[PDB]
Amino acid sequence: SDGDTAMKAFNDTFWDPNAKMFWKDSKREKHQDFWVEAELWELVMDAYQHTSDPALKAELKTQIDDVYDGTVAKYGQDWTNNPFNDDIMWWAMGSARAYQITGNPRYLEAARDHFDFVYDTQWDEEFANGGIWWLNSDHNTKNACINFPAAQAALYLYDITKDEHYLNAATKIFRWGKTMLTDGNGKVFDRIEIEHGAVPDATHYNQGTYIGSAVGLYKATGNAVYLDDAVKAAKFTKNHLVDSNGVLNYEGPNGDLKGGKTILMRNLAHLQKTLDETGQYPEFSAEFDEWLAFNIEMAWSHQNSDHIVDGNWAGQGTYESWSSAAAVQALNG
Ligand SMILES: CS[C@H]1O[C@H](CS[C@H]2O[C@H](CO)[C@@H](O)[C@H](O)[C@@H]2O)[C@@H](O)[C@H](O)[C@@H]1O
Repeated sequence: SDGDTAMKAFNDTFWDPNAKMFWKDSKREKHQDFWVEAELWELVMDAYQHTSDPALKAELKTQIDDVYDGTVAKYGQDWTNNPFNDDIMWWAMGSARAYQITGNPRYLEAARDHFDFVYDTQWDEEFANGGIWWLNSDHNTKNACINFPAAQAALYLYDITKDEHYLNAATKIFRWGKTMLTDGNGKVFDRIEIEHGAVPDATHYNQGTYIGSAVGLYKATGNAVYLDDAVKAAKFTKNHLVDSNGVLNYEGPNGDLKGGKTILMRNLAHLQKTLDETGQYPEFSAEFDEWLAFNIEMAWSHQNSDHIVDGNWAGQGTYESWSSAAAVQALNG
């Protein structure tokens, strides 16, 4: 029931049925940013997968289509005019997932066409020995927020198509990212800037997409090193991106980072499932599961009377859809 209650409340508060987009906040004066809307799209999909209520499930399935339609009405179907490669990839990944749920051809075409644009034209071997550029306008930085999502998108496309091209892409992207965008022990760096080098600033959403791509690669390849990779990044997160009580911390005021627990929780659930199922890392798995449950209970204990939880999970007017999404995500894992 809790995942259902959380998603229903989130939609009540933030879904605009007229524009078929989420509102950016409860003042209902601006719709959500393009990239973030893909992440809310995935939240709808996660609720769809999680729920056991057939009425709600059908409504959510329709909503999957409506989110795409509202975005296409405002932004078009061809996102390759957007200078942000990450923006394109977040939508390509969401589209791959929407295809898996609905079977609608438009989503497979969207996923494959946009993934190909970014991977085939924005990968470069010269600077930093590999990696995808953040932007398709200026080529000054290669970032975790494009590279790990690209590996994830490739893994979904591999699953759908069985075309080894996509598994090879995921493997290549992830190898580069582990080598150049992490410390080797689970701390994921934000980016590498040309003429500077690595910027070793870790954040929830980049831990998350690293963990999700590692878990996906473990499953696709049968190579246990990838599971180990995921575990080390989860451990880092649990010990180093938390407050003194172990609650995942608040990354405001940056608007993009504020809601990043949403992406983190989505991907921590993949690891949780794989550890639970396989029985690997049983000691860590038990600790991890207890810590996840603790975080979820603390976050929800801060819900307001409308069952909305602000993204500072350590505390208490206007609520924002990105920051409020993480608590909903956490109950739909
Ligand atoms: C719009 S994507 C763009 O910005 C985000 C956040 S910039 C923010 O966080 C970083 C990580 O802690 C710091 O390095 C930076 O100084 C700011 O405080 C970033 O994650 C993306 O890689 C990209 O730069």
